Amino acid sequence: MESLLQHLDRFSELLAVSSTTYVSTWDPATVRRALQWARYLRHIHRRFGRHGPIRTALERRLHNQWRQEGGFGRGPVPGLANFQALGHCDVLLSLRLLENRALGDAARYHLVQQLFPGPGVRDADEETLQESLARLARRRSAVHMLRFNGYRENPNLQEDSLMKTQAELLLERLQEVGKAEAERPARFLSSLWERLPQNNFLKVIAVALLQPPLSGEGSQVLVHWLLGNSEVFAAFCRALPAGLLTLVTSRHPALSPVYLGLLTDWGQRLHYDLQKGIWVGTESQDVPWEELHNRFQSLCQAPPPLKDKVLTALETCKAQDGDFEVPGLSIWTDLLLALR
Amino acid sequence: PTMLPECFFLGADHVVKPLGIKLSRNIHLWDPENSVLQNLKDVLEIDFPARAILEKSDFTMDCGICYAYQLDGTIPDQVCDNSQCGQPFHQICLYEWLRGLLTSRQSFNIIFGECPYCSKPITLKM
Amino acid sequence: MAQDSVDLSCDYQFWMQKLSVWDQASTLETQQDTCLHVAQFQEFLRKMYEALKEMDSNTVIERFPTIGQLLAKACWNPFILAYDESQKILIWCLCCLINKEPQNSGQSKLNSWIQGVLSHILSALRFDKEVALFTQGLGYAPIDYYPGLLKNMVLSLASELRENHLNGFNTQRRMAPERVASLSRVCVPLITLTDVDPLVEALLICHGREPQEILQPEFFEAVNEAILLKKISLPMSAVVCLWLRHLPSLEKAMLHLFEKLISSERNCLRRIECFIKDSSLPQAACHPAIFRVVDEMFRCALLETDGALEIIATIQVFTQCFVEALEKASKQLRFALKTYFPYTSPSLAMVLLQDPQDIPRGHWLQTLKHISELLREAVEDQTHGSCGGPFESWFLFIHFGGWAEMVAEQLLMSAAEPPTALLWLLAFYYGPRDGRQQRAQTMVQVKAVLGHLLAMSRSSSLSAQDLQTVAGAPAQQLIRHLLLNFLLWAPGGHTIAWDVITLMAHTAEITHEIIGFLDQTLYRWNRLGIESPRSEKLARELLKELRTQV
Amino acid sequence: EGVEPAPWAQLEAPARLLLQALQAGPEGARRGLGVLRALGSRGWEPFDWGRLLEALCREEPVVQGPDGRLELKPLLLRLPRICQRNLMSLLMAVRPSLPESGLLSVLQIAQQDLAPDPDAWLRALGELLRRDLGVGTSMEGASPLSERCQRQLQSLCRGLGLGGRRLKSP
Ligand SMILES: [Zn+2]
Ligand SMILES: [Zn+2]
Repeated sequence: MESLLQHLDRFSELLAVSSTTYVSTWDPATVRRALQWARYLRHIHRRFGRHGPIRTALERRLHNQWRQEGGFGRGPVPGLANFQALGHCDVLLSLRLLENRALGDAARYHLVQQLFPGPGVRDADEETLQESLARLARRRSAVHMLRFNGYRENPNLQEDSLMKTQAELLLERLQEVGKAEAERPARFLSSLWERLPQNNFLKVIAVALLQPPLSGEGSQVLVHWLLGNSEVFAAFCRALPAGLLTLVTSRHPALSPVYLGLLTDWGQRLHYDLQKGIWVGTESQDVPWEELHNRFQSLCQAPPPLKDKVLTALETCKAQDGDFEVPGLSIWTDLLLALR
Repeated sequence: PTMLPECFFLGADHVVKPLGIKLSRNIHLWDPENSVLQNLKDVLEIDFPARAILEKSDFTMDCGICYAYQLDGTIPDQVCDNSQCGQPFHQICLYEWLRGLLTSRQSFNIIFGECPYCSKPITLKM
Repeated sequence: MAQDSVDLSCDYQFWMQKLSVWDQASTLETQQDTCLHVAQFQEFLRKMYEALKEMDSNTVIERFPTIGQLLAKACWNPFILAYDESQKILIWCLCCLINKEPQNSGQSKLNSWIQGVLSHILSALRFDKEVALFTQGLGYAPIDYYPGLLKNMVLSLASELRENHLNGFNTQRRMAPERVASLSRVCVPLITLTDVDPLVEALLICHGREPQEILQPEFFEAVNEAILLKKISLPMSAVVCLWLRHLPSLEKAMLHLFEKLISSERNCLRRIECFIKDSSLPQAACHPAIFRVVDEMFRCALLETDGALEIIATIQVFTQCFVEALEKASKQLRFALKTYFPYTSPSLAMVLLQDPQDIPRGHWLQTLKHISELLREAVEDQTHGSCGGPFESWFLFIHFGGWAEMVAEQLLMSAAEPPTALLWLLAFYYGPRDGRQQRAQTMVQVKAVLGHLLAMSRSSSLSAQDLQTVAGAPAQQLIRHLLLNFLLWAPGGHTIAWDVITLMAHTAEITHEIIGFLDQTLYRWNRLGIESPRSEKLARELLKELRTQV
Repeated sequence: EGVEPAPWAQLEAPARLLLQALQAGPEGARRGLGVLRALGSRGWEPFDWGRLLEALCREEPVVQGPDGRLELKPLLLRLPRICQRNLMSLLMAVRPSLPESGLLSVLQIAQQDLAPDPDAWLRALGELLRRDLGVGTSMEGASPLSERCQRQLQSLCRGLGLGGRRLKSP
């Protein structure tokens, strides 16, 4: 049990330095030692990797490693990301050494000769490293070929295949932080928000809010994070399309009263011009009539639990601004007229 | 006609087996100078019933698409709202059928369409 | 050890001049042509690997001129790099071209270039940008999400095909057939990747509403080859769909059964049965289109050869499989036998379907004697409202083993006063298209032979020359087979079988014929559960020793 | 705009049901038989094959091949290829109760005389129906199979000891 800690952390240090350009002192001995250690970890993962204290100990070690590093400053080093990557650690190491230009000639030769010995060893009991890399090359080729011959960006994002993949990764990555309980998930998400591209991230959150559970604590965390952070939710509802927000809001009733409140504030900063029969905003970043109509139409074309909510929120905002029944006076009368 | 026909048996696997056996053993006794009934009776060594039930003879209670009972646990449950058809279906068969036709329109969990046999309004709730 | 360079140096220029045309295969025609020629490229690469393996790098200049360009063009084409082992061999060849100790700077540049192309193969992010950014941010490497990514793309596409299929004639977005054909071209190199079989299975099941085919026959040939070599493992609905929308693939399947009975597994009927059952042809032949095509090929073969025992025994096996699949999966709404066997009277088939497992061993005689009556009526009284001819009734009667083979073994049991109807059936079996004048002479010859053989059996254990006398024409195969059944039946056998077998096996054809006889006979016995262990061990020993002589 | 109606839209309802059933994969022909028993059961016990086999030869226009080329196709070549194959299978099944005058007009289409990109399955089921009527002996090498397959099968049977039977009669 304790024997595996010094094995795994040492291997992780060796792995992390694998990608780094200090390779001068390396030799066949170092490479042989690396790959036999990696075989040992891949053997552990097979033997007693499931349903024991050892699995959870290794997960504690891995996730504690990935949060003590954090991903700030001195190095945004990946590391082996999770316990499943224990079963293919050797492949990571080999790939990193093949990408390191700074590798020495004899090390390179010994490496590649140990990865790809040839068909001298066509008969093997354990799925070896050569087969693993071949299967990887096939998959990478398959992915390229499907992406550029048959794939289409589906408009119903929740049914897309990229967004669904990113989403499942995010959910798994939140589950591990939850089990760790070291730092709160909201801090990870806030750091992500600064770090990576916002437009992409928001579509991904939207999509992860709708994937059914597989262990919905993941979605349960993101709703709390969003309701806590108003600024992101201002761009959440603003950037995405209509039906996605509608399905999100119908799935999570806690997002409904704020969303209508966001829309209710965007109408109020419009002004009607008599010459062109169109509501418009003063500032350029004020939502147009067409987009706002689309949002309310999607909300009305929804389950009954939300239809009455939006309808009452519109009537109460109409009567608040004079209970007119004629256009040119109230954006809310004009909405309710256009819905029918 | 009076010559031997291609003939076989439907029903219970425990009841049908001795009938196939007896047919195999006695099939050489067929003679095309008598009648079909007068040969079948002494071949299978039995007599027939004359309309044991004349009213409830049989109503085919099968999918009316796949013509099977027991498609993957499912039963013929979805029926026609019609006195003249009354034809059962399965959820899966009737969904695959109605999702094709041009007349059909899908609400949230509902599809309205025409019953295959009689072309009357039939509703399917998934 | 004659040529060693020339044919390979020609194929080289061929392939390099083809790769330069292909060039990453971003269009339709490049893709189709790659999908055609890729296999020969694989073999070319095996030969090139042997050549570079036996020798070393940087010293020799045989094909070192453009080997770089060849292996690069190969590598940047992904229809090559996704075929069975092409990637593995290109990796091997690049490993051969490397050098441990570079001396001139050109060799170092080469080694760097090799690392570059290897890195392009394994670990380059030639994909959408934001997904790479997002994953890199979350600290995921390509190796720990590509599988799920592939899986999710495949499920997406497969669902899309299913929904385009269900929306037949509906006011909705129709999956553009360019995309379907594109996926069908992509499935061809990576048919043996388990992570794609859903997409294959979906393409086959989701024919859709078009009058023309949208898939091109390279897809079907690929899938069929893989099904028959046991490299994909689809379900049966998909291989029926395949047969039933590409007819040359069902012919190509039935040929692959003939090589097994002509070349590989002559007279190992257990292996023939195993192949037939693992194959889907019995299950698929419950569609009458496919049974009609299969029997038409059996017929062509019965005619090219003049009644080969090997094809005859194979048909008997196929028919048994087909029967016990028709019964299983034809409960409600089954087709009438005149739909499978449309060239005969249904009476006769309905007799011959009846298995002899169901009947007592003693009541086989009556049933055969009845079958003889029906065949004689159908042939001799060839009037309107009957078979097309004698050959048709024969070709049927041959489909149902048990009956056709049991004839002689019942003659020996009743060799005292042989039944004329059985003699007729036997003469019909070994020769139709003979005429009554020929048939009578044949039957009386057989009757005299049965008299002599019964005399010899009720006598003591006697020689083989007394049998070779009667063995000594148009009725030779019949007498040979009858005499073999005499050997296996009489207890006077297991002493003088060799003495007759050696004399009869002049050629190798007679040896193959006797082997076929004995394999068929043991299959027959082990099936019907009828056995005398003397005859079993005798036949097994003779078969064992004669399979060496051939 | 690009909505296409089903080519059996304008036909007798039971025929419509039959051609809707045969569409459904390899179990299309069995489903065709279930359909015909389910119209023997209903008020119109006979099924008007003679009307369906006219509709199957009736022609309408299509524009296929290049962007522009007007051609006239019958129904049999205009309805979905699995409907076609499961049709012709079902006509093998109920051949005896069919009018020959209609059948021959159908088989002439199936033969696809003078066409590029034929349907081998349609042509082969054509041949197998002709042989079953007894008006397509044809004095030809007109077999269901391909010349390719028939040659590759001669090539293998040549490597086998011919049998003492006499089935061809010179
Ligand atoms: Zn059903
Ligand atoms: Zn109805």
